[PDB]
Amino acid sequence: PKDSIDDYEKEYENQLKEILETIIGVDDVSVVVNVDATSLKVYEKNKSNKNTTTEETDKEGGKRSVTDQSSEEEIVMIKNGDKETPVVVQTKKPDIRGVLVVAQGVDNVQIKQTIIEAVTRVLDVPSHRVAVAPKKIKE
Amino acid sequence: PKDSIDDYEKEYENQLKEILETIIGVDDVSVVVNVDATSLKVYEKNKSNKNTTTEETDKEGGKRSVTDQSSEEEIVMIKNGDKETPVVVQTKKPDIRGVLVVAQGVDNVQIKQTIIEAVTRVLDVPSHRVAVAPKKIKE
Amino acid sequence: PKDSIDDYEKEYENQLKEILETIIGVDDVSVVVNVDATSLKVYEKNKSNKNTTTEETDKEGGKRSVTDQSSEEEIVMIKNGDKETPVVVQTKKPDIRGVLVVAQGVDNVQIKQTIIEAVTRVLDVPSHRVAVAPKKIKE
Amino acid sequence: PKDSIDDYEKEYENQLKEILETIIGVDDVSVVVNVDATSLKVYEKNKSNKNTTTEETDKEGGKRSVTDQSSEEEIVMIKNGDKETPVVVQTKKPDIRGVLVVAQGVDNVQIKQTIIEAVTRVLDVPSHRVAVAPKKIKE
Amino acid sequence: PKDSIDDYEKEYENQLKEILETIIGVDDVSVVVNVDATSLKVYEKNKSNKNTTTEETDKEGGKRSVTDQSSEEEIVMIKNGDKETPVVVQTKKPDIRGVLVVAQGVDNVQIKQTIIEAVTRVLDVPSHRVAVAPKKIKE
Amino acid sequence: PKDSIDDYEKEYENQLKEILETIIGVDDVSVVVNVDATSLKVYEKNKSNKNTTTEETDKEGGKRSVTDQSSEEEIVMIKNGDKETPVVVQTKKPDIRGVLVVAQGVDNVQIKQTIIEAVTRVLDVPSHRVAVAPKKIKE
Repeated sequence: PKDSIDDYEKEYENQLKEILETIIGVDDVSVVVNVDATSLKVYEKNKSNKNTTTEETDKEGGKRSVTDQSSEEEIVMIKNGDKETPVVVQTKKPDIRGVLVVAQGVDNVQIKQTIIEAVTRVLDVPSHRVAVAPKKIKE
Repeated sequence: PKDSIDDYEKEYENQLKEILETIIGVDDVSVVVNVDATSLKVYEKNKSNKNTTTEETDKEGGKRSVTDQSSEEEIVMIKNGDKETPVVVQTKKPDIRGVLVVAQGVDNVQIKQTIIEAVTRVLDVPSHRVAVAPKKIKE
Repeated sequence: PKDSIDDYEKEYENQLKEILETIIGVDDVSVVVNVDATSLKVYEKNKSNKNTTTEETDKEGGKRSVTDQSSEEEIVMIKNGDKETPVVVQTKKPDIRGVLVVAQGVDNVQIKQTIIEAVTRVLDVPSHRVAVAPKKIKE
Repeated sequence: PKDSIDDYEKEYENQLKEILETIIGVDDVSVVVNVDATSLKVYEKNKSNKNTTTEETDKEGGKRSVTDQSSEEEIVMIKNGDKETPVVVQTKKPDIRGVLVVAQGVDNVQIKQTIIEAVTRVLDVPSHRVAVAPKKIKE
Repeated sequence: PKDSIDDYEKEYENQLKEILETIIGVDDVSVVVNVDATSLKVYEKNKSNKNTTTEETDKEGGKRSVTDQSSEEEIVMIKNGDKETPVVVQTKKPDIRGVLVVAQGVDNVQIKQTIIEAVTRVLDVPSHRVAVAPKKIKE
Repeated sequence: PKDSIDDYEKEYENQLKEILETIIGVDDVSVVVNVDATSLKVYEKNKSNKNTTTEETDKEGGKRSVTDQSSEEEIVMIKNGDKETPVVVQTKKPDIRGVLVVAQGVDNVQIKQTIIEAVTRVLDVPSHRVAVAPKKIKE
């Protein structure tokens, strides 16, 4: 349930902290993060796929587009005695939403842009979902 | 579950560290990395494939494209007594997302570009998913 | 699982090391490598293949291409009593991703190009997946 | 598994060594090699093959190509009691990827070309998969 | 498995040696050879073959080629009680890849060409798969 | 297996030796030979054969060739109780590949051509698969 979430966030929350003190800096920070899910399963599937498309033009005009796409999927199930169980392929980690506090920041554009490009590119988080705030406590 | 992840990251985190101190340098570093998954299974499959395509032109015009693609896949299953189990072909390692800290860096373009081309080409990580930061602690 | 991986990498990591000290040189090195998989199975299959293609032109024009390709594959299964098991043909080694450190290097183009052509041609690794770095520790 | 590989490589690695000291020379060498597989099985198969092709031209023009190729294959299976087992025809050795070090070498074109044509023609290894390096240790 | 290979090579390696010292000479030699397989089985088969082809020309033109080729093959199986076993017709020896060292050689064209035509015609080995090297040890 | 081969070769190797000393001569020799197989079985078969061909020409032109060839073969099997076994018609000896050494030879064209025509016509060996070398040991 949730519990395997709470671990993840802090595991993030601490890294950026200990790391981001290590830029110019940027002498201290405090952060928060929001995970959108728990860990994602994946299960194997049999599959069928059909793509039938055509296009036509001619002397007068034949302009036509017919694009057919049909896909069936079916899960796979192990069997032991009476038991029947799905297959486990792999497991993924969830996406992210997060922001920050820092003893110095967006007031200095070059410590502003440094961070955004550092945070987004770590977590695969677009800009509009990440944000930052000037100061922290002491100045 | 996650656990087989945490090992991977550190196994990465330490290598680049111990190695990247060994360039010009670039006298020290600290890093973080994000794995997108756990280890990936692969399972064997029976298969069927049909590609029927044609093209036409003529005196006036015959311009037509008909591209048919049909693919079925089915997994294979071992049998022992009542038991039924899938086949294991091979196993893959996950993709990556990562950044860095270093006692010297992007302020010097030639220690900037050196690294990117070194990191990406190791891990199969495009540039936009990797990023770096100037200084570390002491200067 | 992973374990049969870790052996492979080091088995590589040590060879290039002990060997590459033996060029001009190039008096010392340190390396890292990334394997993309574990050992690959292959399993035997019954097969069916149909290639029906035609082409036409004529006085006015007959220009037509009809290319039909249909392929079915089915795995083979041994039988003992109730048991049913696949056939093992052969086994392959995985592909590679790797880089390097050396006491001398890309600053001297002729020790630069020497290596690339030496590394790629050993491992079947295209250039863009392999990279190198100047110095090592002591100069 | 791998083990039957490791033997092969060394069995190669030692031969070229002991032999290549015996040219002009070329007074010493050190080498490495990469096998792409383990030993390859072959299994017998029943077969069916159909090749139906035609071609036409005429006074105006009949230009047409219809090339039909249909092939079915099926494996053969021995039977003993309940047991069912495949047939073993023969066994093949794997392909190769390799390079070299030598106390003298590509700097002298005539000890350069001598080797390539000697190595490739032994192992059935095209040039682009084989490469060499000047010196070894002592000069 | 491999073992029946290793015998073959040496059985070759020694003959050419002891023999090739016996030309002009050419006072000494050392060699290596690569076998591509183990011994090849052959198994009997029932068979069916159909070749239907036609051709046409006429006053204007009848130019047409219709070439039909259909072949089925099926293996034969002995029967004893429950047992079922294939037939053994004959057995073949494998092809070859090899080269050489000699106390004198390709520098003298007439001891060059003598050998090639001697080696290839023994083993059924085309030239491009066989190669030679000047000197041996002592000169 | 192989063993019935090794006997054959020597049985050849000795004859030509003891015999070829007995020409002009040509005072001594040493030889080698390669057999391509072991002894060949033959098994009886029921059979069916159909050859339907026609041809046409006429006033304008009827030029047509229709050549139909259909052949089925089936093996014969003895029966005793449950047992079933094939028929043995006869047995053949394998083809050959061989060369030679002699105390005198191709330098004298008339002891050159004498031999070729003598060797080939014994063994049914075309020229390109047989070859010879001048001298032997002592001159």
